[PDB]
Amino acid sequence: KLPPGPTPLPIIGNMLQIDVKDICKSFTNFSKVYGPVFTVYFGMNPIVVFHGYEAVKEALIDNGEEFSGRGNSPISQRITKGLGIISSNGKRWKEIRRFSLTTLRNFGMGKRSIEDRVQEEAHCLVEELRKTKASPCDPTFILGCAPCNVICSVVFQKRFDYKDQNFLTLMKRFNENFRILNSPWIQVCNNFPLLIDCFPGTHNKVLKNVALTRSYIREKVKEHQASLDVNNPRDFIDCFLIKMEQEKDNQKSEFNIENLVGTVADLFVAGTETTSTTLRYGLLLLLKHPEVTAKVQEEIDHVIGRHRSPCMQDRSHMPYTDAVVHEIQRYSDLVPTGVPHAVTTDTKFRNYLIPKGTTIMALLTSVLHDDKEFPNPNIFDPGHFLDKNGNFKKSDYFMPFSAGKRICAGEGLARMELFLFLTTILQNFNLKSVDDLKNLNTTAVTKGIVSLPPSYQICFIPVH
Ligand code: HEM
Ligand SMILES: Cc1c(C)c2c(c(C)c1O)CC[C@](C)(COc1ccc(C[C@H]3SC(=O)NC3=O)cc1)O2
Ligand SMILES: CCCCCCCCCCCCCCCC(=O)O
Repeated sequence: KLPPGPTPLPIIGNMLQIDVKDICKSFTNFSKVYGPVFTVYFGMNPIVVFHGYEAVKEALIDNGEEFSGRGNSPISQRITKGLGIISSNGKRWKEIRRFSLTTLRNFGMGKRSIEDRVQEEAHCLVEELRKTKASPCDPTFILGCAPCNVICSVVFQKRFDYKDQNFLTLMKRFNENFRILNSPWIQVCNNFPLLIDCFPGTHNKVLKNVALTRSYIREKVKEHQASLDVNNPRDFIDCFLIKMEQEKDNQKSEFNIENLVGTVADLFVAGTETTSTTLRYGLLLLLKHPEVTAKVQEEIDHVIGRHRSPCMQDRSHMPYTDAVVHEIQRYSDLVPTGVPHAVTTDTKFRNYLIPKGTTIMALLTSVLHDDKEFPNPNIFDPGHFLDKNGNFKKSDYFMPFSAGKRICAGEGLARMELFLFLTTILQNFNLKSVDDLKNLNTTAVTKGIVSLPPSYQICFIPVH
């Protein structure tokens, strides 16, 4: 007995009842008719949707174990093969994530903290923006390089030089597989697999890129193997290799060259375009909101000064900027529908039974936009994370990284990259818009699984 829901048409479920261009709007509308929990069918597939804090929490958190399964999909399986962390489940998942989480702690991979890799990058970033000579530009590409390089310096050792050819194709490929796989069409194709045949070129293009990336990562892992100094790991690959060596006698062990290549790939996928997007969105919101960028730069000046690059320890003494980064994430609403889950076994939810394997969808956006927890949930306002005395006010409704057992495996890095990149930038540049601010649109183009900020141009004017 699944939760209530629209009546499905025998073969295509409720597909033609939901706008694939903005399926979140469709879901919100269904909740107005069926309530917090409801079932909809994408083709033959039943998807139970959780909408609102009470429901999302009850599911993701209170029943975390049952809801910690990754929502399967033909396209994910063909590419990842159940390998790595993003698309794995059960034991293999539990083990890889557990290892990943620890080797991604600030000092979980050697003498060089992750924070220091981010700072080196935040630095190279401003020196690039510096090169645009205050002229108007589309930050998209340049902003996307930073997050990509962070991941590079987290898994491969040192960062790449922005001009490095290897770095640029390794990036244009992820950016390519991203622009393709984030199309509403993939959602359709995932439920009606036959449709993939209607896209031979695109199909080949993806697998082609997945080939080149994987084989490249594999080249790197051999490099890391030849130079492996077990006493002091340089990066994610050294740590994983070290771990392999230990489980060596075990042929059950998930830690093998297979999961390694996948997990590194997963890291690029899971941490590049997301961060990049929130970054662009963030700069855009700061551009549109001059009064906010000002207090941030005032806080930066008052705590960090003009003779020292910001660091994570400062965030503790910068409640406003903290509220700003949280509001940026709360407004960006990067993944409105959250990433699909799947219950691990027959699961009881209130007066409903959800059969093992059923696909779950916890509407993060419904949390992030709770009109009671965040009055005027649709306006960008740091006050949403600020108390009467200007102190940061954490919220339970802050779920942009999801929640429960499967919450973003890189929340820390994500938040770190956002705080260091944004501050390091505002400390060195002022944001000027090409046109009149009123003409500046900040409404997201919520097509596909990841929302994107509208396109825009910006001038980075170095400060004096
Ligand atoms: C501002 C940027 C980012 C946001 C908003 C974000 C958020 C998310 C979300 C919503 C999920 C899905 C959670 C779920 O299963 O319900 C996720 C998963 C994941 N994220 Fe991120 N992410 C970002 C950056 C990062 C970064 C920088 C890394 C890299 C270390 C990363 C690594 C992962 C991984 C590995 C998973 C899969 C975890 C699993 O399946 O157990 N993320 N993230
Ligand atoms: C590069 C990139 C991709 C391709 C991306 C997403 C992000 C955030 C990315 O940075 C979000 C999900 C989605 C838009 C669609 O769902 C998928 C998520 C991950 C994957 C992993 C595949 S894509 C790739 O180049 N290598 C992989 O292992 C496939 C599909 O894919
Ligand atoms: C194993 C990988 C399989 C990948 C299959 C991808 C199938 C969906 C391809 C969708 C392509 C959409 C192209 C048009 C995009 C647009 O113009 O908006």
